[PDB]
Amino acid sequence: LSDRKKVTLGTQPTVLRTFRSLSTTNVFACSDRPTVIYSSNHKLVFSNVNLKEVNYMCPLNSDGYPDSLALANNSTLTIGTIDEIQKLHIRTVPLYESPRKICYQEVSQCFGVLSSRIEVQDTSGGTTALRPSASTQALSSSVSSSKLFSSSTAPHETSFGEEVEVHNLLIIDQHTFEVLHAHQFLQNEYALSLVSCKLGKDPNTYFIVGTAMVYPEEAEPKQGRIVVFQYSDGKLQTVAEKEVKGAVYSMVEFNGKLLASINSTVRLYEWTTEKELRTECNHYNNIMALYLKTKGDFILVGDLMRSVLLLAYKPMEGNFEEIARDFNPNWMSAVEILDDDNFLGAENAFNLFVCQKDSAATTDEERQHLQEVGLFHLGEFVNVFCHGSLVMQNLPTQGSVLFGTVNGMIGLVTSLSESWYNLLLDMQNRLNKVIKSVGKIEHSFWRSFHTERKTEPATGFIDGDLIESFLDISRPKMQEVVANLQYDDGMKREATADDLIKVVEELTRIH
Amino acid sequence: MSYNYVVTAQKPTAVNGCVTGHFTSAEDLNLLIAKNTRLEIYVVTAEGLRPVKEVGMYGKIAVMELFRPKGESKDLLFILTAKYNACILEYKQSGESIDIITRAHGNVQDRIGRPSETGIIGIIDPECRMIGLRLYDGLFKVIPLDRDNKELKAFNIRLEELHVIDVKFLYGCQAPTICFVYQDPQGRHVKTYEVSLREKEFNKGPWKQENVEAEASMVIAVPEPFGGAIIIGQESITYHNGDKYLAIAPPIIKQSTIVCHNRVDPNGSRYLLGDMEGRLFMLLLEKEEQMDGTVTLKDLRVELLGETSIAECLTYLDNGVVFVGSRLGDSQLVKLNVDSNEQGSYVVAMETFTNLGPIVDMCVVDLERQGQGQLVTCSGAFKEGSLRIIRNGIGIHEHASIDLPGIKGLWPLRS
Amino acid sequence: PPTLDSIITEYLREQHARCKNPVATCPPFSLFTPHQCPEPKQRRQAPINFTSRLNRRASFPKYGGVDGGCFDRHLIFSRFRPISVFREANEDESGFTCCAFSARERFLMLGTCTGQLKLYNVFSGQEEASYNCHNSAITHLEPSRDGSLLLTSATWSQPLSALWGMKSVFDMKHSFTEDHYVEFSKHSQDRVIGTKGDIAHIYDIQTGNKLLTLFNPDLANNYKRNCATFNPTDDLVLNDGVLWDVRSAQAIHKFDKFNMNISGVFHPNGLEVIINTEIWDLRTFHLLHTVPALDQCRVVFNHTGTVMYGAMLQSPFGSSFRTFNATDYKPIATIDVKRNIFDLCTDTKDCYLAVIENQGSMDALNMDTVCRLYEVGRQ
Amino acid sequence: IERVSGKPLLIGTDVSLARLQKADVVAQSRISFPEKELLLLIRNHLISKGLGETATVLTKEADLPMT
Repeated sequence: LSDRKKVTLGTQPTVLRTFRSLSTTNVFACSDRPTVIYSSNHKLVFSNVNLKEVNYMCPLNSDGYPDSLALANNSTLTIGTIDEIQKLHIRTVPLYESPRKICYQEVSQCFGVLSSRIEVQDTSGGTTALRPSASTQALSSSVSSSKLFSSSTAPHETSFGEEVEVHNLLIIDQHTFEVLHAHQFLQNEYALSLVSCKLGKDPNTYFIVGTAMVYPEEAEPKQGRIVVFQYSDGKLQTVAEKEVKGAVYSMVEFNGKLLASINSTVRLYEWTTEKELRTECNHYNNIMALYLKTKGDFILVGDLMRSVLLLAYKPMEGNFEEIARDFNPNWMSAVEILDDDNFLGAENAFNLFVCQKDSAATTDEERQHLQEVGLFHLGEFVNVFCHGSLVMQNLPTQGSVLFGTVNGMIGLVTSLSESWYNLLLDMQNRLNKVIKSVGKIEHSFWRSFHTERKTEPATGFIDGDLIESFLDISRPKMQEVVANLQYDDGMKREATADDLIKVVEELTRIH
Repeated sequence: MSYNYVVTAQKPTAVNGCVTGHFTSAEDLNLLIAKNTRLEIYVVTAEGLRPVKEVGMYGKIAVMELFRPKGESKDLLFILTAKYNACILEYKQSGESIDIITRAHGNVQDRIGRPSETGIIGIIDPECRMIGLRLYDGLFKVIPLDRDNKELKAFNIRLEELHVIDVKFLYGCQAPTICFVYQDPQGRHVKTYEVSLREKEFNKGPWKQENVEAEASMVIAVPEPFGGAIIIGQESITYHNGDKYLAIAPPIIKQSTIVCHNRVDPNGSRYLLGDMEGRLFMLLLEKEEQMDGTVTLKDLRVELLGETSIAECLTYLDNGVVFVGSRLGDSQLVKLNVDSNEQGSYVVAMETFTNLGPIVDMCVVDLERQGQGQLVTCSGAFKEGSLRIIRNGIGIHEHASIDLPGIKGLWPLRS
Repeated sequence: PPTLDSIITEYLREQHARCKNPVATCPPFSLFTPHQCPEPKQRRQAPINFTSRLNRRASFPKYGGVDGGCFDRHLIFSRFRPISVFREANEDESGFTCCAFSARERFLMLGTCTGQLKLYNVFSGQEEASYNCHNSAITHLEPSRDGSLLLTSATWSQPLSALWGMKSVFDMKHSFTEDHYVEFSKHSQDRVIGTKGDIAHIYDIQTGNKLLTLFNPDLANNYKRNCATFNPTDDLVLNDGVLWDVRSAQAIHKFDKFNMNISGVFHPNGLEVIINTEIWDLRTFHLLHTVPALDQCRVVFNHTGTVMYGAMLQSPFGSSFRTFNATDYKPIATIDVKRNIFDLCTDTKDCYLAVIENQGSMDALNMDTVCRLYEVGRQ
Repeated sequence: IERVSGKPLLIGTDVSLARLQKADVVAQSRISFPEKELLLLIRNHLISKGLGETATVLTKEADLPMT
């Protein structure tokens, strides 16, 4: 027998069995934290189930479930089988057209997807599509009306059908994921932003689609509109509309008000009772205001070329206010507020950085300058940021930010405590002498912040994927990781093997 | 200060470059898929694919290509990262110990220079004598492939021509030579050269090709029997071997840009070609045995083969099995028939591979009011657009509901 | 006599002469259909609109398509907006000559007619520390990147250029009485070069001796405004439009004179040499290009070296700006500044333009020369 | 103009420099065409101008797609 290792399961006696689901001899852990032991991308790593508590299992013979097993608990009995065992089970709902954005209705049970369909132009008829996508094949359709861009002679006649784009708003069912309804917009009208919130004391919960009018052989567009939709009883309805000179790039809800971002202008709205909008204020010191993120009363703006921008809102003053601004020209990709002090941003140079609202505000000049605290080369283009963990709320670190990229790489960004930062960062520089990486590349050299002009070494962040590789290292090499080091269990202790590996498993259960 | 923690939830799935060869052992065909930073090493079996060892490297694998230098039964692998850090690898196996050994490395970057417009291009010589690279827009870095490089030496032989579109090494002609597709200020053409390693300088090239198609996009060198070059353009396909020439502009290749290619047959008898709409083609070549030893080209055929996902890899494996790798969604393994189907396609769908694609928006949402959330990601592109729902754990949800709490066991009885 | 083989051949060739962008190895023709050579329909090129590039970069690499960053620089250097104007409210009318930013971009070192440089906070707009630098005036003024040194050259004072010091103590740490225009070395800043007339001297900073003075009497062009500079690899010098290999003190290649004033500059790619309106090569020495909108303008590049700035030195001086690209030299913008531009410096971090403009009419008796800060990329 | 460009052999045509590199490529192109594209035009001429008793004799020499 080899050495033992403690794994936490719960507070009750557990059961460890194996069986035949359909084939391949699956192994299950009947416990208060019920896991499937057998595989995780061909590796002995636990993965949970969608059951709260499992005590026993029973090999039945169901007439509607072949070779499945029932599970005895302190609760009901569930005749179920197990599919291909992996951590991240992925389910595909194809639409055969490019999805733009995604929102969610909490009251109504429907998604909202902006999409994009490629069509060629017919000579006699208007246009035609190229394949029966899930845009036309819906349960009901509609068309944009009230032609309020009729005075412009800008849509000139084209010669051939050279692949114009037609966008629509897919409203997708909650459980069946069938496309309930689509809504075609105007000709040459893209849709660039989608939020679904409540505005004012009107008890409805709307869809708001920020659209823009595009034309080729042209610079930046100056047309477009913002249209408020609702979905009362299986029927999408156009309630309001507001023609706005300029492309509407990003929208957020802001304290019962709709915040917009319209060609380097941040325009706050206010939903009146008469189903219209009144502009509350504006901001103009922007190159191209492409992003908006809010938390409370602060507003985070991601510019085209410049940077992270922090913009206040004083409700007693009725206008906005520039708190601070970073000056270093980073080309933005995605921004997200972390904890109302620190602001995370993405860059076209495949990099991450955190800016910080300053504290020692000894003058007005040293408090209008954001400070870049932390630099990191996540070698991948970050499109999205969002909140929300993927694990169970059992009621460590603080907060959880996931991100979405152009290569299908989801990762998690979360906030540490200042003691565990120095704990782990001392482990990395010890781990950077043990694992010989393939290619003989220094990890400090790869993660270094690398624009076209700066090569500052990486600081502030903890590259967890290197620390998660400590679990795979053998003990004759893990003992050389555990040098004369520190351990905080205010107090002081030399580092040991069995407790540093406990730290990583506390991190690995985040993901 | 602010201190944060970054891990990887889902490993990157979209693929970038796919190379076949014999990387694991002497007599076993395999596949080397690099995706973003991972290097997957499969093997080609009679049933499909079978993984061997997945290796994560520190950098975006931009250019990879296998090569067997003269003196090794097995072959070697060159990988250049996005931060210009080059390496030469070798698989080595001993029982359960399966290790990758770097044979040479060394950062190769110039202090000054605009990087590129066509990205990074890297070509291995067919005679395995040098390793060429297009890196900094006005230079042609040459890595002299020998055992002398315990770290990689480098030359920078100046391209007098600035805006180079594509570049390949031509096949066996007793001297390692280079083809271009160069955009002149007035027109565009295809010029050649000849690298002298002992003198660090271009010698005289044998082809001229003073004016080719105005949207020529790639060079496909044809091998040792009837060597030459095929210049795929937007609307036409040419061929040149110094003297002879053919040209077709078939009505199939009109509506989409050819972006990928591979050499199906080892004597260059066939060539697959994919596009930006999903179509696979096949550029057939008619081998004309004109004389007692002369092998020359006679005809150029384009045959539609059917719709796949939007390819960026294209690798023919064996037994009519083609791997299609897709950045834009659902990389799949397909099979080419002999006869046709009801639609004339030869492409048989086999097992696919899930790609989260270009994620363009997300939302974390719960649909069972639990403590565990789901993530709906707008994945894919033009026709591969798909919402993808991501959950941890194991989804036992098709379950029968039986009111038996606290029962000790259920045991079968049969006749 | 001809045959129908020759007649149908000539008939197709007279139809082939209508081809915009013709080919050489043409496909086999079709007598029953018209013949049109394949025109370029750009599919890999990024779209002209900005929102169409913005949707495309969400599922494609860095910029959106082939030549995508070029369009991103057209929309972003074709607009400017004045933020602050910095007067000289001491004798009620401004007397500035030369402008530059500091090494930390907080202060901007303007330069008076009297020979003193006056610091100004870019945020406050306040006089902070004047410095009695020169007797005559300030002609040229550039700092170093580490923030320890400062080169200023004067108009007629008996020491003509002075390497000052800007760490915390302000002193002439080395003195020159000779050169009309001094300049650092680019990558490794331990060398300062300077030029009087047609003679250019290489100096050290540590001891200030003459390192190597380079001049060939058989070969000089005798430009009116000679300014010897360095390439960014710190190996080549443009004295009198002649290259100079600084490894062994030899001349390389004289250029052909065309414009009587300007001795040239290096392009930041390390591949070219920009004489006044003639664009040359560094290794083949061939005239690649000729941009006639570069007619006698002093050029300033971005720190990344991605755009070229142009200010006319024509008598008026600079009735507008001139925004160029660094790759294909296509003109982006000529923004009309109604006054007369006298000097121009830009940020390292691409946000402001230091612009010395003259008020009033063209008056040599009364000069009210103010500094007006623009913002990059704002309407 | 002749010396610094693509050598016109004393022909006065399209003297502009952008139009001079057009005429070098058009004149040096290799125009080819199959025999079918002419013989179907020969037959469609001979039937048209009355002289038809070689047209059914031209079917002996080559395939005839259209009656």
